[PDB]
Amino acid sequence: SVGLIWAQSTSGVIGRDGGIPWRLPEDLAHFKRLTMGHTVVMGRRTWDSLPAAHRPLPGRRNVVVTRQTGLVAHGAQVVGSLEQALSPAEPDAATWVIGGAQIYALALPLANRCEVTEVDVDLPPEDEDALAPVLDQTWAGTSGEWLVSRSGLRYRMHSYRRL
Ligand SMILES: NC(=O)c1ccc[n+]([C@@H]2O[C@H](COP(=O)([O-])OP(=O)(O)OC[C@H]3O[C@@H](n4cnc5c(N)ncnc54)[C@H](OP(=O)(O)O)[C@@H]3O)[C@@H](O)[C@H]2O)c1
Ligand SMILES: COc1cccc(-c2nc(N)nc(N)c2OCCCOc2ccccc2CCC(=O)O)c1
Repeated sequence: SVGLIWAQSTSGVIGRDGGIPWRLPEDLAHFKRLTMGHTVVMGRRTWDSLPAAHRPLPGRRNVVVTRQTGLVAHGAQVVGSLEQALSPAEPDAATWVIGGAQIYALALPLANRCEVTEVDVDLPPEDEDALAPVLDQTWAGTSGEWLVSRSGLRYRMHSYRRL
């Protein structure tokens, strides 16, 4: 079963300048805990954004989507489409699409769950930003309480499931 997991600002930004334009350790820990032991599917640009001690993401089957047939991605499985990523030779009980914006758009129609972190950070979008997908009426969700990070940002977790 396919789920998406992402963190966004309220304005809908998920990425900027090849990374994520805020710091939120509670959300990184949330991501690690939900995905550990499972398959994580990502676009090539998100693979390229992973810091060194996280490339590959440890304890998870990393699957990278690219059109570059000869791509070198040590510690990851390279595939040529999202549909390939979602058709493993070796099934996983849980597969998480972990970004980026390009892959979320392709995966959202194939998914039954989205785990969304909302970050109250003032981030008016900039021209090159990666932006969150939008959930339409086929999705319904529940929201956690607004929390404050030890780092100071307000945030909260939403869980959406396909109707
Ligand atoms: N906040 C969050 O939750 C979160 C999560 C993940 C990433 N991010 C951020 O988001 C940004 C990256 O996202 P992005 O949207 O720029 O890139 P992306 O979706 O991670 O990667 C795009 C790449 O995927 C490949 N691709 C796309 N469509 C394809 C298709 N139909 N078939 C085959 N390959 C395909 C292409 O790779 P090739 O060019 O190699 O062909 C393309 O360049 C970064 O800023 C990262 O930090 C944020
Ligand atoms: C600054 O915000 C961050 C930092 C790290 C991960 C995330 C994140 N969060 C949610 N909810 N879904 C996601 N899809 C997501 O990206 C996952 C891909 C990016 O992973 C990063 C990025 C920087 C640093 C570390 C990691 C992975 C850490 C790990 O698990 O071992 C957000």
